[PDB]
Parts: sequence; C-alpha cells; structure tokens
Amino acid sequence: TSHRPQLEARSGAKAAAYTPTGIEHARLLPGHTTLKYRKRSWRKGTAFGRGYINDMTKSEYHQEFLHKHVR
Amino acid sequence: RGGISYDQLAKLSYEKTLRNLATQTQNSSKQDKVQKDTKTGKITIADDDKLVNKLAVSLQSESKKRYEARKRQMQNAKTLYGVESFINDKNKQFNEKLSRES
Amino acid sequence: TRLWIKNEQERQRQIQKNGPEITPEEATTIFSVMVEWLESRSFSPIPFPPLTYKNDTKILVLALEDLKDVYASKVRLNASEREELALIEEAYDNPHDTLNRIKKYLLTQRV
Amino acid sequence: MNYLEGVGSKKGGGGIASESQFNLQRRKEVESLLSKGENVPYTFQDEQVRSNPYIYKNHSGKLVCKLCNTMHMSWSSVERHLGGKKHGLNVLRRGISIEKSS
Amino acid sequence: KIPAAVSNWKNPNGYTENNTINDGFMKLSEALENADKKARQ
Amino acid sequence: KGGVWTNVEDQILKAAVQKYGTHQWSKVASLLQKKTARQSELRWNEYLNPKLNFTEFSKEEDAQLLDLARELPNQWRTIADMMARPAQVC
RNA sequence: ACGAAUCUCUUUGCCUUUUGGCUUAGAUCAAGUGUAGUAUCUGUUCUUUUCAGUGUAACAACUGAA
RNA sequence: AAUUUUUAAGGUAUGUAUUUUUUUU
Ligand SMILES: [Mg+2]
Ligand SMILES: [Mg+2]
Ligand SMILES: [Zn+2]
Repeated sequence: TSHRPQLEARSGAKAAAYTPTGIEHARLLPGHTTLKYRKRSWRKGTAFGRGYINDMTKSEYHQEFLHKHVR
Repeated sequence: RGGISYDQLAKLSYEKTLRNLATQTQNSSKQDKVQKDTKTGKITIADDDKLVNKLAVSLQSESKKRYEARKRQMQNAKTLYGVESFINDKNKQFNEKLSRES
Repeated sequence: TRLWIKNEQERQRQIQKNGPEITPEEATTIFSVMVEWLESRSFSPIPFPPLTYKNDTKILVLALEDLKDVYASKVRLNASEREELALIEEAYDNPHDTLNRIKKYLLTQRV
Repeated sequence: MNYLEGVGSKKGGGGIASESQFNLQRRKEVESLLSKGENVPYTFQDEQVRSNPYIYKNHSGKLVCKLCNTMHMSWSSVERHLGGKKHGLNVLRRGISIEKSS
Repeated sequence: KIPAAVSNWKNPNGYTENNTINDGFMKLSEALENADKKARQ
Repeated sequence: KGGVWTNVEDQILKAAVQKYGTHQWSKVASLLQKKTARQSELRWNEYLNPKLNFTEFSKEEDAQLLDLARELPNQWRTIADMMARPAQVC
C-alpha cells in the first residue's frame, strides 16, 4: 500500500538552501561544459525404408532455449 | 429498478425536509434584512433566535434517529445469520456482503 | 524450472488435443519388427516372481544396499530420509514380510 | 566472510522451545478451528449471544451441556452430541415444557 | 461491483476441464489390439 | 505404514484447508499431529475435496469406462481426468 | 373518506480493513515406547402376551412350553 | 619473454528513567 508517494514541493520548500546543504557531489562537478548547436540387398531390408506468434513463452525462440539449457 | 444517482437523491431529500418543515409550521399555527457597513463591505442579516434553535434541534434529532436505525440494523444483522462457520464478527459481516453479491 | 514445467504442460495438453504422432501404420510395423525378432531369437518371456523364488532375498540385498548407499554419506537428515531409512531397516528385519508386500504391490496397485 | 552462506540469527534468546510447549499451542488452535472461533463461556461467569446457547465450561475445564447434563472431552465430542438424538429430545421436552406455560 | 479477493496462497490476519479424447487414440489402440491378436494366433 | 485418518483428523483438515487454503500445506500439518504435509495434501486431493465425485455409476459410465480402459490401456490418471473422478475409484 | 404530523415494523437502497507491498510458494524445519486401569460422547437393539425355575435389597436380567 | 601483497561495513541490539534546593494563595 504505497498509496500517496511523496510530493516534491515539501522537499522543495525546505530551508536548507536553494542548493542542498552545500554538499558537493562527485557527479555534479562540471562536465561537458559546452553545448552543441545544429546547423542393393542392404537398402531393401529395413521395415521403414524409403510466422511470428506474439508471446514470449509460446514463441519459437523460447522452445529452442528450453530445448538446450534444460537439456 | 434500481440505484439512483446522487442528484435525484439530493432532490428527494430536499422535498422530504420541505414537507417536514411545512408540518412544523402548520402545527405551530395550530398551537397558536440586509445591512452593509460603509467602512467594510461586510453584510449583516437580522435573525430570529427562534427557528435557529429549532433548526439545530432538528439536525441533532435526525442525526440521532439515523444513527439509531442503522444501529438496529447492526443488532439484527449479526443475530439473524448463524448458518456458515465464522471465526469473528468481521468474518460474518463479510460473508453477509457475499450474500449481497448474489 | 517454472518455465520448463510450463513447456511440459503445454506439450502434453497439445498431445491431448492433436493426438498421438505415431499413426497406426507405423505402430503396426514396429510391432511386427519386435515379434519377428523375438521369434528369431526364441526368447522366453520373463515370468512373474514366484512365491518361493530362489533369488528373492539376494535381489533384495542388492536393492536395499543400493538404496542405503545414498544415506551412508548424509549428515543431517530431513524427515523423508528418516522415513526411508526406517523402511530399509524394517526391510532387513523382516525380509519375508517385505517380499510379500512387494509382490502384492506388483499385482494390485495401479495408482 | 561467512556471509556467503545466507542463514542467520536474531540476537535474542534461546530459540526452539520445548516439545511440551508446542502441544499446548496446537491443542488450543485445534479447539479454535472446530469451535469456529466461538467463546464458550464458563459456568460461573454471570451472563454476546452464543451460537447455540447451552454449551459451557464447568469450574474444571470440561465442556458441558446444561440441558442434557452431559460432560464432554472435546469440541469434536460436543458436535457429536449437538448432532445426537438425545440432545434433540431434551429440546423438544423443553419445547413442550415451555408451550404449557408462560 | 468488484468481488472480494481471496487468495489460495495467503490468508493474512482475519477474513477467513472439459474436452474429450481424439480419434487418434481410438484408432491406434485397435491397430495394436488387432495386430497382436493376429500375431498371437 | 498405516497413516490412517480418523474422523477427527479428517474434520481438522477441512477446517484447516478452509483457513489456510490449498497451497500452504506446511501450515496444515502444524494443526495436525501424526501427519506430514505430503500426507495432508494427498488426502485432500484423493478424498476430502468436496469437488470430488463419489457417487453411484450410471449406465453410460461403465460404457465410457470400459471404452477408455480399452483404448487407453493401464493409465488410470489419464482416464480419471477424462471421467472427472478420482483414480482409485475409477 | 381526506390534507397531515410522531413512535413501531418489513422491503428496496446505502454499507463497514472487502487481508498492507515485493522475490527463488522469499527459504527451511516438525509425531517416543511398554504394562495395568478408569472416565466420557455417539451409533444400534428393547417399555410387548401368561405361568415354572435361576437371579436381585426389590426390580432387571436369564432359562422353558400355550 | 615474469605475478604482487589492504583496509572499513553487512554480529552481538535498541528504547525509557535516573546527579536537580522546596515560585508567593
Ligand atoms: Mg541478519
Ligand atoms: Mg544488505
Ligand atoms: Zn444436550
């Protein structure tokens, strides 16, 4: 039951400062400072002788997966 | 058959209270302004202390009645249905909601 | 494992719906193949173990030892293990009784 | 680095509890199920409408039918009695015995 | 009006197949039943 | 090897399964001494489930049965799933 | 008869936590025995013809024939 | 024909009260 999360404004109205307390993070150090603008006996003998489905699990790629890694 | 939208319901209750009020008036017959300041725009309206006390008493009384009738449905509600197994009151109450769902 | 079991269930439902893949012709030819071979070799079909059979106790000893070697190593036993080891120890304490139990199950029990 | 395992323990006291303690717990819950959660009152407690109304508990722990004056070992036995032909009769006899007076 | 959710896997706190077979199976077993009787004769 | 179920330990299942549902079998054996989860579940499915059918046999069933048992040789779960009945009855 | 107020009652309608989430069901684990003996529920049978014996505190019960 | 060295954290809880000079009837 997360229900109502947290509003920003109450965190945006805190009296720390405009910035945070003044902690200097490592990812806010200046980077990419400039913008960029656009412009025959043997043969005879035997008895038996001579589409994309939309789903993950019933797909064709999936059966190949469980055909191998489940051995 | 049927449910009623919160509009029509509101109207019906309005009418009900109109009738009740008219009966208070008739039985009372049987037993027998606007000023706005120049300094501030605050408006004031003369009031009879009577009928205001009668109003408060009406509201309180109706609240009492409603609360009591619902309470009686509380009482009967639990005493009527003993058929299925129940661990606690809340269970029985829920399963009566299951009776309403049918 | 949850995926694998799902593919198993899908496969078996589809074999209920479609039916078997053998066809009766292929099955007939296969059956002919066996019968002709077993005639050529003059095979004597395996009997059912008689009431007094010479080797019953020995075939037990082999079976029960095969079952006991699993728990020879194990350390902390779950409940099912203790249940099994109870069954094996009883199988040593009444071999004849457990032979009758076995053969009886070979007859009657289909579920 | 034994964190690799994945078991652990809370730092409080001495865990498992004693087989006798489990039975007490298990025989209360079983008599809660079969009872369908009702509180069967003691005989001395000076009467929450009962599901029925005859069953009680004496000064000892046993269950008793106050109509039939029978003593019962468990809820399972009671449901045998309440479904019995003697507890049927004593309701009819009290039925007549009331229908002859008020 | 929504039902009330009842789970088989949890009961926290309070609050207490149709189709038949195929002709595939019918036909296969006959062929095995016939072919066997023929071979047993 | 008995594991026999008295009418008390049958009456406690149906009250336990009602409470805990059918997938918590480990908890059902907590209410029930003498019996493990695999024993509790196995009885609920084979006997006590009220959706089971224990009833007399119509004249079409013994025809339906002897049809299946012939067309499927010994497979008594597959038949029972066709018959919608517990196997050891079928 | 009727406009019409108030208490009582049934119904329709309104309705309460109508389970706090998530993952590999999150994981795993469970019942001593033997000898003697009593207590307590339920199910089934009988209140139904005479006399003679056994029996009982008295019944009951048991034993024969019309 | 050449490797390479170590410190923290996930384990022993956590919470409450406790040394005070007597606020005017
Ligand atoms: Mg920990
Ligand atoms: Mg962590
Ligand atoms: Zn009674």
